[PDB]
Amino acid sequence: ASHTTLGVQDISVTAMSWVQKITGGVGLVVAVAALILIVVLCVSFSRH
Amino acid sequence: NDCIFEVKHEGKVTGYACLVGDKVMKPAHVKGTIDNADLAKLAFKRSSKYDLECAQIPVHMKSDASKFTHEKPEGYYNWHHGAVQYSGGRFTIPTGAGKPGDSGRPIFDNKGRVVAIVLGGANEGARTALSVVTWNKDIVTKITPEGAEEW
Amino acid sequence: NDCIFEVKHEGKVTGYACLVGDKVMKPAHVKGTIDNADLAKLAFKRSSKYDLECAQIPVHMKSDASKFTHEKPEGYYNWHHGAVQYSGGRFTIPTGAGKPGDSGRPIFDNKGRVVAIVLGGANEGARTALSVVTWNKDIVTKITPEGAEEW
Repeated sequence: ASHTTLGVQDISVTAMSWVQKITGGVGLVVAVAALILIVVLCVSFSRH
Repeated sequence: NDCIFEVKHEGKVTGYACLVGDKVMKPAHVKGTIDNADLAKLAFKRSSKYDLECAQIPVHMKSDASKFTHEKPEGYYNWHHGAVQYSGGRFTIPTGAGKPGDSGRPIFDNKGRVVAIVLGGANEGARTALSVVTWNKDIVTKITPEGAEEW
Repeated sequence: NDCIFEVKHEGKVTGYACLVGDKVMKPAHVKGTIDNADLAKLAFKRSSKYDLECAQIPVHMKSDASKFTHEKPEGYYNWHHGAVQYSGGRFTIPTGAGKPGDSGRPIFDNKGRVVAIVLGGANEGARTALSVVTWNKDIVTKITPEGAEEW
């Protein structure tokens, strides 16, 4: 080969987009669920 | 007064369950099961911050439920071991009037309605501050005097 | 009173229709027709949500309809078959005070106003909670105790 090795860091742009879409999709669901729990805990903490 | 619907919940009795409104209420810190099988078989929902476990009262024994109110005017209230003075938003009894094993005891107003449930208390000279479960409109809250011990 | 009409089944009385305000109210669970032909021929609107069949009273020849109120203070009310106690959000009578076939009977306050229509009830042991039709300042609401059966 006239070139060097690929490595794990080098992925196609289309594939990278799909990875970010799926990762973001799950990460967003977690972020929302996390916010809901934080709000409930803050309210539950405030009340006594 | 004569609405003695406290239910013991252990071979060595450690506090009582009470029927208030539509719910069976007992302290969460007391060990043992309710002597009455109709209640013992019930699932209870436990909350560690309110030291309280509750379940729905079975229809066939719901007529024995006590009446309750959220109203807590300054003045005197009664309970199994004497009178309770409500002052400064706190319930207070004569020292020694209560003891360990009295958790779960209801406090009644002058109309026979339950206002609070006793969890424990703190010794302040001749008077004891009570740690109680009380209600506001559609919410349960807890009052804990500093240094209060569980009963 | 005397605003109560029998609902005739093929071979028995299965309940009553009451004249309240400008409407004649009948429980939907009651089968049969009103004994008075003038009401029997009257069209009714049925609602399974409230278990009611209501129709406009021919007031031009029906001026004996009962007065009614939305006010429901705690206290005692008169429901023909005895006294009924109102506490919290529920009406309560002795278990032997009512039975199947008594539905459609109104509950009156101490001023002679109709407060609620009895649909049925649940046997809670010493007392039975009633399943009733009530109204607030705007609309009709339905209160049903757990395990309540149609009467």
